[PDB]
Amino acid sequence: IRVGNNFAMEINLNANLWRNFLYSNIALYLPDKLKYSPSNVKISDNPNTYD
Amino acid sequence: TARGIVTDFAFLSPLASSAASRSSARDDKLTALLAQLDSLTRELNVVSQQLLDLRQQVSALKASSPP
Repeated sequence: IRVGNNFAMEINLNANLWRNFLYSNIALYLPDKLKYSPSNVKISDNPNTYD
Repeated sequence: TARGIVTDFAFLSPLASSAASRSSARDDKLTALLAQLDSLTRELNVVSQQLLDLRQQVSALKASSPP
């Protein structure tokens, strides 16, 4: 028998959805100067490639 | 206005900073030396051309007064 309330976890939903939408559809399109280069991963030296 | 935060993963990557420093040094060398050498070569060419013309005139003047 459980004594007291049941174990549970919390998460804000609307905030998460809005954050996903905003991050994708804006952040992934900022000018490259604000973007950086990752770490320990090879990346094309040509800036115009998809990579 | 002021706009720069791009140094984020530059701080996160010492090798990137070292490569940027080497690139800056190479750019300094290339730009400064090439500009100086080009200006000097231009000046030397102009002076040499004028000097040759003056030498020709002096030779003519020497030839035109046969003491």
